[PDB]
Amino acid sequence: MKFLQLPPRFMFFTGKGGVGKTSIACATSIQLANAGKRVLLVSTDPASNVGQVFGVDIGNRVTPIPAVPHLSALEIDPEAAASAYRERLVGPVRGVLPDDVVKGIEESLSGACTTEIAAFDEFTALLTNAVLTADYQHIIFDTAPTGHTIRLLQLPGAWSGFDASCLGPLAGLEKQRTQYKAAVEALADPLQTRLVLVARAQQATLREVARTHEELATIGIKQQHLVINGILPSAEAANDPLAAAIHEREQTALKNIPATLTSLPRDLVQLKPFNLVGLDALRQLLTIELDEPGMGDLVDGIEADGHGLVMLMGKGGVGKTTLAAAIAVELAHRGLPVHLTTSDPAAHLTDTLEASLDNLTVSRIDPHAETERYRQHVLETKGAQLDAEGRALLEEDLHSPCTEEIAVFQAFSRIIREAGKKFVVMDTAPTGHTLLLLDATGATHFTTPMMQLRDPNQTKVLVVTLAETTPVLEAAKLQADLRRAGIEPWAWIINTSVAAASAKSPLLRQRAANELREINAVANHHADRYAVVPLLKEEPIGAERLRALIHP
Ligand SMILES: Nc1ncnc2c1ncn2[C@@H]1O[C@H](COP(=O)(O)OP(=O)(O)O)[C@@H](O)[C@H]1O
Ligand SMILES: Nc1ncnc2c1ncn2[C@@H]1O[C@H](COP(=O)(O)OP(=O)(O)O)[C@@H](O)[C@H]1O
Ligand SMILES: [Mg+2]
Ligand SMILES: [Mg+2]
Repeated sequence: MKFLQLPPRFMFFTGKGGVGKTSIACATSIQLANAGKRVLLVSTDPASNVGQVFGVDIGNRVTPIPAVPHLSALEIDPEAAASAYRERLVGPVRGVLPDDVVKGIEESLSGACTTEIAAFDEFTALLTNAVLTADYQHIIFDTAPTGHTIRLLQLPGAWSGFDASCLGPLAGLEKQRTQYKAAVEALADPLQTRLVLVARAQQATLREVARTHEELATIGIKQQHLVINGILPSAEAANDPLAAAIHEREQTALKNIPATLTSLPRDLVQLKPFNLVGLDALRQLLTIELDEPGMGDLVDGIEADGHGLVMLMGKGGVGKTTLAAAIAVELAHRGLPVHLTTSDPAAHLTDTLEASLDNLTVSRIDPHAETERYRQHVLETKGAQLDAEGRALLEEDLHSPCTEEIAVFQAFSRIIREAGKKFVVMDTAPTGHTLLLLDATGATHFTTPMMQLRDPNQTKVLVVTLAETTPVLEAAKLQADLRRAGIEPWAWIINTSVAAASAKSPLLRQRAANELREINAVANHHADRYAVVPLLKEEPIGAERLRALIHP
């Protein structure tokens, strides 16, 4: 490949969760160990099962792998670090401060932002270490800090004083400032770091990774690489129309890549049929009738309990918008009123159908404009009082995903209120962290009361998830966060199930088996009511074809 040539000491990875960062990291580590240089693979997901593939148990203590000479493994548990932060920042105040303060501290130091800050703290601890970076020539991490975290950490300003901002986790950063300054300088220096982007060959994932690359370039990183992982071999589509459609879409995505990413060196990794579970599988990486309930049952249930909101939620690039459009169109077909408030300005799903259908309506909310408006509105509140440094720190904080989600939710609140006895399908619900924080802080923009959302009879938060390991685990994490917030997701929607589709080729068959395992797990111990949506061969961008989703 083009990204394993005379590589520097450190080597990070980053991309959408579940695109194969761990597999590529392990393969690169194995190859470098075979070359002759000592490496130190550092996994990040606690449930990665990295130790399983290598054949040895891996923990917080560095442990050599006997199978591969000159290979050392290590693990960082961001959840453990976050729990430690909460315990050592809350215990001293517990039992002496009012319950409201304790609740606020607990909420602020919890959620995705806290885990990201803890992960960067552990990364900095590994970097600029006494002998960790002096004994092992190469270190190959498995997930890199987001641009927001890097921007926050290098910014100066007192951190010993942590309304919806996410500057709480920075208060738990015990180490000296010079430590993180040196860590960030080492990370940004092209001589030491070679950040690698891994992104599936799809439009949404490519645009997301392009945005992350733009952020990282803004930070200061100069040289990067791209590794498009997930290309389906052309010959695999010899006699399967679904395989032909998949290959056509993948090739179209490759042909039209975002302009910003064109200059970067690019690589391709074929989807090897052999399942990546053993050492042999990772060595060569770089070189059925499913009968499960469809969306008909979900639509019937919603139809039975009408005058309710159907607010999807899930990590980006899992087809939330298309599913919301399909549900809204199906409900409109029955004659019941719907208000499909999608938030995808890039493409139109229900265009030209508003006038054709008597009762259907739409409201296109642009997340970028809403985020910018919220940022501007909050800059002049709590900005004048703060000194220049404080204002800069707050402005940097307000670029987090939490701010964008809060802005989107606030923009959606007015749509909710203007709709009474009428269905309202959403596009992107706020996570549990945002709901809890906005409810605790609040006790022109106005947000819907948490009372309505928590009510089982007026808020059916469906959770859309792709059918793979990591997407399922992160969706389960989101469900746990929502349950902490007090709202119970009503059902689950597994999307893009090749097994549900007609697959008659080797690679598609293996993927279908894996997704069947995931669906079984989801039905067993994640959701009491789940629906599987197949991978439609034709892209669902029309109005009459959307019914294909609801009536496979
Ligand atoms: N090039 C590839 N060929 C075949 N399978 C792959 C490839 N890349 C990733 N996978 C599959 O993806 C699954 C999960 O990938 P993972 O390493 O967890 O990505 P991430 O670390 O981003 O979640 C693995 O079980 C593996 O089989
Ligand atoms: N059930 C499905 N079958 C096939 N493709 C799908 C399905 N759902 C979504 N997609 C594809 O996924 C792409 C991106 O999904 P999108 O809905 O934009 O994600 P988000 O909800 O984060 O906006 C779309 O271009 C769409 O064609
Ligand atoms: Mg992973
Ligand atoms: Mg969307």
